[PDB]
Amino acid sequence: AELDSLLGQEKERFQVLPGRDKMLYVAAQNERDTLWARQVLARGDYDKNARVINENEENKRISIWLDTYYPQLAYYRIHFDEPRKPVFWLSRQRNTMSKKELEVLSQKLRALMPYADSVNITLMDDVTAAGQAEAGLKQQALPYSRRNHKGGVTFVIQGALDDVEILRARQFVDSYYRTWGGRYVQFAIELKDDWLKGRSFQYGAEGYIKMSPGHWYFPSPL
Amino acid sequence: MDDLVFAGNKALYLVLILSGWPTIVATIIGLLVGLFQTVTQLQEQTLPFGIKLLGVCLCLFLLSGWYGEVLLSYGRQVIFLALAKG
Amino acid sequence: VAQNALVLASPVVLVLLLSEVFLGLLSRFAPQMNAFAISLTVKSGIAVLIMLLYFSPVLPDNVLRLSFQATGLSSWFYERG
Amino acid sequence: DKDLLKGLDQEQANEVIAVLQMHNIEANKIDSGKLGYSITVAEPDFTAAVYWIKTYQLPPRPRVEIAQMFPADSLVSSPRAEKARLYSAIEQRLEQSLQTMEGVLSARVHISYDIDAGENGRPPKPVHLSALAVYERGSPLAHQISDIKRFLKNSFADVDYDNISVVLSERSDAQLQAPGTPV
Amino acid sequence: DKDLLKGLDQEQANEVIAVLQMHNIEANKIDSGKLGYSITVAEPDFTAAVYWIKTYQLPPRPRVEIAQMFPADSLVSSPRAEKARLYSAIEQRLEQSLQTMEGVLSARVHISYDIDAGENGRPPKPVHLSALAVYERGSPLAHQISDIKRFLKNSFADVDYDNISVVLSERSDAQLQAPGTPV
Amino acid sequence: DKDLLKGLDQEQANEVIAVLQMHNIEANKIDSGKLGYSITVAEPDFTAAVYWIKTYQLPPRPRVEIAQMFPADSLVSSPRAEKARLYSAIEQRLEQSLQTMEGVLSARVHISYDIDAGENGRPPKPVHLSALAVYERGSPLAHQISDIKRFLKNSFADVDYDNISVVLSERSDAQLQAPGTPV
Amino acid sequence: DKDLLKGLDQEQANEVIAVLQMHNIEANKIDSGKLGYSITVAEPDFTAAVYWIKTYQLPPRPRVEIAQMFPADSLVSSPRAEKARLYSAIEQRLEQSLQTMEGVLSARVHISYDIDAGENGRPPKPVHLSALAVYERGSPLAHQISDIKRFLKNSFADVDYDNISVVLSERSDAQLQAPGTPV
Ligand SMILES: CCCCCCCCCCCC[N+](C)(C)[O-]
Ligand SMILES: CCCCCCCCCCCC[N+](C)(C)[O-]
Repeated sequence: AELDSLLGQEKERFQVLPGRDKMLYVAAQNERDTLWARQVLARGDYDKNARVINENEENKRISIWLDTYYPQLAYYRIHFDEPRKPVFWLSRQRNTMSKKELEVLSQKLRALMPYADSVNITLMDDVTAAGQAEAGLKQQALPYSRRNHKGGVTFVIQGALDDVEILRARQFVDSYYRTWGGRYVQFAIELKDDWLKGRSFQYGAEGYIKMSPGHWYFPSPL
Repeated sequence: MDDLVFAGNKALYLVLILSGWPTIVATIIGLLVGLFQTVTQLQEQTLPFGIKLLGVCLCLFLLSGWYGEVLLSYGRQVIFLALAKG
Repeated sequence: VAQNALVLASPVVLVLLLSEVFLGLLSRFAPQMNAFAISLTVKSGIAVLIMLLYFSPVLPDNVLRLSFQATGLSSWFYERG
Repeated sequence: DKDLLKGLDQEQANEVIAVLQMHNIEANKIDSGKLGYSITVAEPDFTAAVYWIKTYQLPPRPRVEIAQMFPADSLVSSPRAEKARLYSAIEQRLEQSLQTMEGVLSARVHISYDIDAGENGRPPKPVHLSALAVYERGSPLAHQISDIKRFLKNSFADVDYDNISVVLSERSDAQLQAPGTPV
Repeated sequence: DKDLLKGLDQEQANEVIAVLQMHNIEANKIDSGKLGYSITVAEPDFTAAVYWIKTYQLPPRPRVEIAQMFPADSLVSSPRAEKARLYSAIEQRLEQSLQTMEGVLSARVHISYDIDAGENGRPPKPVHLSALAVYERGSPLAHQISDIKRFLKNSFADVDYDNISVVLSERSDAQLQAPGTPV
Repeated sequence: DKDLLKGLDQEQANEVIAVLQMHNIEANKIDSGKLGYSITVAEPDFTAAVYWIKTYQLPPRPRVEIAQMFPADSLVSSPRAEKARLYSAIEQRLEQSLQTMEGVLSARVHISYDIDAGENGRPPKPVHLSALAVYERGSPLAHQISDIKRFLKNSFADVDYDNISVVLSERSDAQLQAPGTPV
Repeated sequence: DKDLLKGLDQEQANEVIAVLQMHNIEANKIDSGKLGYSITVAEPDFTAAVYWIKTYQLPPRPRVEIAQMFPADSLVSSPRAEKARLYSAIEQRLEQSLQTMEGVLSARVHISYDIDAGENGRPPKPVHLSALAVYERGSPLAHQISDIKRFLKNSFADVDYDNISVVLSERSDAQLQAPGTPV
C-alpha cells in the first residue's frame, strides 16, 4: 500500500520524495493541503515514518539555523520550485566570502535538507531589488515615501487612502514578498485622518516649503 | 436639571405616602360594612359614614407627628437646593 | 391642541375606567355594597400612583417635541403686500 | 461511532458536515425527526473533530436582525422603534438586491443607525454605509468596486463616495474529492 | 441516496435543483405533500453538493418588502407608516412595469425613503432612484440606458438625471445538456 | 472510573473534552438524557484532570449580551432601555459579519455605550470601537489591520481612525494525534 | 473514614479536592444525589485536612455580581438601578472577551461606578478601570501589558492610560503526580 494511494483521487496535488534518512517526505503547496496530508499520517493510516513539508516552514527552519551558525550572512530567500535542487539567493554587495566558503556553506545546507541532491547558490543585486519595488509602486500610482538605511529600504504608505488604493496596494505587496522575502524591503500601510496622504508643507514669506517626514502629523479639519 | 426632576418626583411620592393610610382604612371599612349588610339584610346607608368618620380621625391622631417631621425635612431640602448654588 | 392633550392623557383615563367597571362587576355579588363610594376612596391614589411611573418622560416629551421653532414661521405667516 | 452533537437543525448540520469534510474527516448525518439531526464520526478521527469543533465554535448561531429587538406587537411604539424597523428592513432588501449582480455569490450590508438619537430638535446627520461581498474566481475586483459604489450612492437622500466602504474577496478552492476512510 | 434537504417549498426546491445541475450534479426531487419536497443525490456527488450548498447559502430566504413591517391591521397609523406603505408599493409597481420593456428579463428598483425623517418643520429633500436589470444576449446596453432614465425621470415630481443610477448585465450561457450520471 | 462533572450541556461538555485532550488525558462522554452529559477519566489521570479543571475554571459559563438585562417583554421601556437594546444588537451583527471575511476564524467587538447618560440637554459624545480577531496561520496581520479599520469606520455616523483599536492573533498548533491510554 | 463536609455542590467539591491533593492528602468524593456530595479522608490525614480547610476557609462562597442586587424582575426601576445593571453587564462581557486573547487563562475587571450619584449639576467624572490576569509560563508580561491597555482604552468614551491599572501573574507549578496513600 503506497502512500500516494492514501492521499486521494487527485494524484498530482502532492509530491512524494525519498530521503537519505530513510524517511518519506510529502511536499504540499499550501496550508489547507498540508493539513489534508497531515491528517492521514497522524491518524495512522500509514505504518512507516513520513513527514510533510512546505516552502514557508522550511524557509523558517533554515533561517533559524542560519541565525546560529552564520549570524552575519546577508541573504534573501530559498526557492523550492524544483525540490531536488533548491536555489539560495545571496546578496552580492553585502557578503564577502571566498568560493571555498561558499562551497562549504552549500554542503552544510545539503546536510540540513536530506531530500535535496544539491543546493545552487546565486548572487543577486540589491539595486535591482529596490528598483523593482519602486517601479511597482509607481506603476500602481500609490502615494509613498522612501527611506534608506545601510542595511535596508523602507516604503511608507499612509493617510486617508481609498478602497481601490488599499486593494491594489495589498495585492502588490503580497506578490513581491513571495519573490524577494521580507528581509530587505519593508512596506508599511497605516490609515490616518490626513487628506494630504503624508505630504506636508510650511507657509513662509517665500510661500510653501516642503517639510521633512516625521512621526507627528496635522489631522485635517477639511 | 436633575435636581428639578428629583424634587418634582418626590412631591408626588410624598403625596402618595401621606394620603395612603387614611384611604386604605376608609376602603376596608367600606367593604366590611357593605358585606355585613348583605349577611344580615339591612338597607341603611349612613352607617358607613358614621363608622369611617371615626376610623379616619383616629389615624389622623396617630400619624399627627410623622406628618410634621416629613414636611419639615422636605421644606429644608428644597430651600437648600434652590438657594445653595456656587 | 386638543388632540395632543387627549393622546397624552389617555393612559390614565383607561385604567380609571377599568377600575370602576371592575368594582361595578364585583357589586353584583353584594348588592348593598356602595361601589360608587368605594371608587372615590380609591381613584385618587390610583391616579397619583400611575402618573408617578410615567412621570420621567414628561421632561423630554415637552421640552423638544412640543416647543415651537423658528423654521415654522414660513407656514403660519406670509406677506400680503 | 462516537456522538458529537444532537438535536441539530438542518442548516446547522450541513454547515458542520461541510467544515469537517474540508479537513478530511468523514462524518455521518442521521435524522431522528422531532429529535433533530445527529452527527457521528469514527474513533481515529474523534480527537481532530473535537479540536475543529472548538476552533470554529460550531454549531453556528442564528442570524441577528435588528427588527427582532422591536416587535410591532407592543402596545406603545416610540418613533425610535418604528425608525429602527424601517432601517432594518432596508438593509435586508439591499443585500438581496446585490446578490443579483453578475458574479456576486453573497454579500452583507450595514447602515449607520442615527436612530440611536431621535434627532429631536437637531439637524439630521448624514448616512454612512458599508458592504462586504464575495466573487467568483477570475473577477476584476478593482473594476467592480465602482459599480457597487455607484449603485449604493443613489439609494439614499445624501451619500458621498467618501462615506461608502466596500470590501471584496474571492471564493476559496473547491472541495470536490471525497475524504479517505480510516484503515 | 443521501438526504440533503427536506421540507422545502416548491420555489426553493427548483432553485436548488437549478444550482446543482449547473455544476454537473444529478439530483432528484421527491414530494411528500404536507411534509414538502426532498432533494437527494448519489454518494460520489454528496461532498460536492454539500460544498455548493454552503457556498451559495441555499435554500433561499423569502423576499423582503417594506410593507411587511407596517401591517394595516392596526387601528392606528402615524403618518410615517402610511407614507412607508405608499413608497413600498410604488417600488413594486415600477419593477413590474420595467419587466414589460423589450428584452428585459428581470429588474429591481430602490427609492430614497426620505420618510426616515418626517420632513416636519423642514423642507422635503429631492428623490433618488436606483435600478438593476438583466438583458438578453446581443442587446446594445449603452443605447438602452437612455430609455430607462427617460422613463424613470417622469415618475416623480422632482428628479434629476444626475440622481438616477442604472446597472445592466447580460444573461449567462444557457444550460441545455443534461449532466452525466456517476459510474 | 471517577466522575468529574455531571449534568453538563452539550456545548459545555465538548469544551471540557477539548481541554483535557490537549494535555494528554483520555476522557469519556456519557449521555443520561434529561440528566445531561457526564465526563469520566481513569484513576491515574484523575489528579491531573482535577488540577486542569481548576486551572481553567471549567465548565464554561453562558455568554453575556447586554440585551439580556433589559428584556423587551417589560411593561414599559425607558429611552435608556431601548437605546441599550439597539447597541447590543448592532454589536452582534457586526461580529457575525466580520466572521465572513477571508481567513478570519472568530472575532469580538465592543462599542462605547454613551447611554450611561441620556445626553438629554448634552452634546452627544463620539463613538469608540474595539475588536479582537483570530486568523489562520500564515496571514500578514500587519497588512490586514487596514481592511478591518476601513470596514468599521463607515458603520457609524462619526468615528475616527484614531478611536479604533484592533488586536489580532494566530491559531495555535493543531491537536491531531490521540492521547495514549494508561498502562 | 471521617466526614469532613456534606451537601456540597459539584463546583465546591472539585475545589476542595484540588486543595487537599496539593498538600499530599488523598481524599474521596461521594455522591448522594439530592443530598449532594460528601468528602472523606483517612484518620492520619484528618488533622491536616481540618487545618487546611480552616486556612483556606473552604468551601468557597458563590460568585458575586452587582446585577444580583437589582433583579430585572422588579416592577419598578429607578435610573440608578438601570444604570447599575448596565455597568454590571459590561464588566462581565469584558472579562469574557479578555479570556480569548493569546494564552490568558483567566481574568477579572472592575469599573468605577459613578452611578452612586447623579453627578447632579456637575460635569460627570471620567471612568477608571482595573484588571487582573493569569498567564501561561514563559510569557513576556512586560510586553503584554501594552496590548491590554490599548484594548481597554477604546472601549469607553473617555479613558486615559494613566487611569488604567493592570496586574499580571504566571501560573504556578503543575500538580501531576498523585499523592501517597497512608501506610
Ligand atoms: C376632614 C379632615 C381633613 C383633614 C386634612 C388634614 C389632615 C392633617 C391634620 C393635622 C394633623 C393631625 N392633627 C390631629 C394634629 O390634626
Ligand atoms: C396636611 C399635611 C399634614 C399636617 C402637618 C402640616 C405641617 C404643620 C407644621 C408641622 C410643625 C411640626 N412641629 C410642631 C414639630 O414643628
